[PDB]
This record gives sequence, structure tokens and C-alpha cells, in this order.
Amino acid sequence: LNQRRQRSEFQSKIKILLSTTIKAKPELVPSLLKLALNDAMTYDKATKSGGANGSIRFSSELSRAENEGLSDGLSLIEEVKKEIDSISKGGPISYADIIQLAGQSAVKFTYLASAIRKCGGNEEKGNLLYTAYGSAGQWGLFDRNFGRSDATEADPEGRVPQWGKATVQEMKDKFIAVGLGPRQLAVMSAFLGPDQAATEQLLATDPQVAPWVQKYQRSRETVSQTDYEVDLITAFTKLSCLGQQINFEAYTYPV
Ligand SMILES: [Ca+2]
Repeated sequence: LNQRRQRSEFQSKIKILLSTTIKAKPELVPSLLKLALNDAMTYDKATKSGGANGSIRFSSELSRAENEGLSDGLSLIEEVKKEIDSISKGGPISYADIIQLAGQSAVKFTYLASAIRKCGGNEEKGNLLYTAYGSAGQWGLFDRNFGRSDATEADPEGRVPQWGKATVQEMKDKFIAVGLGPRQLAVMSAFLGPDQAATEQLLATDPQVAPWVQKYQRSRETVSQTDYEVDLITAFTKLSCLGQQINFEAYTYPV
């Protein structure tokens, strides 16, 4: 209870810091997305190893081809972690959490950009449109999965595609291997590359994924894009806590 509150007050502070930082550096949004994906996609059921554990901060993992071009995003993460650590009442925040939290703020940024765009670039109105729904209420479960532990080393090599050079079947296999499938692959378009339209053109060439891409394209044309937003959150939520046992009392302190 009191811990539920402490945690959420601590999340508010994190979120305002993330959105203002992302606001100063929007060209890193694709990096933050991919950083959250590539930290998570090492999860391997059989050996219960890998997953969303912050391993990706290790130079040994960061120099892997699949992780090319992610230095700048990881600097933003370090900078933001140092700032969050200085105001936390319940200890430093883990890398695994900040990486997934940077992901959430980047997602929100791409939703806000939609609203603004749908309003003839007018930024003041697009903010009101975005605020209207969210789907801020759909972040509920995601917001509860706060308290991930840090890995102390790189995740094993060889479990993450170089998305940019990958065929769609290498791509489906990655989602399948982690318990997902063609629908999650489609809705997580933005995570795969800096150019979602291009990513989605590639994805529509495989008939298993096609109907999902067309569905989400349709949803993104409606003003509210509710099904795109809700489904992304759902699958991202599953992805961000894989291999992780959440400490529901993390970031707690005397009342
Ligand atoms: Ca990892």
C-alpha cells in the first residue's frame, strides 16, 4: 500500500524526466525502442537465461552486430539513471528497469507524434488529443512490473537477429522462440527499425503476418488508434518482464 504509493510517486518523477529528455533528443527514440527489444530478446526458455536484465550495457554485448548504432541511446540511459539515482528515496534504479522505462516513454512519444500529426502538425491540439485517452490506462500492468534485477554480465551471444538485414522468417522465428508470434511481430513494427513504414512494407510480404500489419495500419488511420496502442502495450508488457522475477517491493523505503 504505502509501497504502492511510494513506487508510483517515484515513477511519476522518472516519467517526467524521461519525456523531457526524449523531447530534447527525439532522434534516439528508435534507439531506445531497440535497446529494450535487444535486451529482452535473448530470453531462452530452456535454459531460463537472458531476457530483460540490463545485460545490454556491457561492451561485450553492445559491440554485437545486432546492437550496432546503439551507443548514443545507451548514453542517454546512463545520464538518466545517474539523475534518477540522485532523487530516489529507495535506492538506485536498476539498469533493467530504466531500459524498459526508456522504452515506455519512447513508445508514448511515438503515440503523441501520431496525435500531433493527425492535427495538421499543430502541437498544442495533438497534446490534448493524446491526453484524452492514453492509452495511459493500458500501461497499468506494465507499470506494476517495476522491480527488475540486473544481470552482471552479457547475455549469451547468438540469440538476436540483426533486424535490419533479417528476412521476415528469421524475424517470425525470433518472436516464436520467445513465446510470441506473427501478431506481436506486426504490432511491434516500430521497435525493429527507424522507419516503421518501410519495416511494415517488408513485414506485409509474408502472408502469416500480413493480416496483422493491415489491421494495425487501419487502426493507425482512425483518430484514436486504440487497437494498435493497446496491443503494442500488451506485447511489450510481456516482453519487458521475461526471465525476470519482479521484486514488488523494490524502491521502497521507511514511511
Ligand atoms: Ca538481456
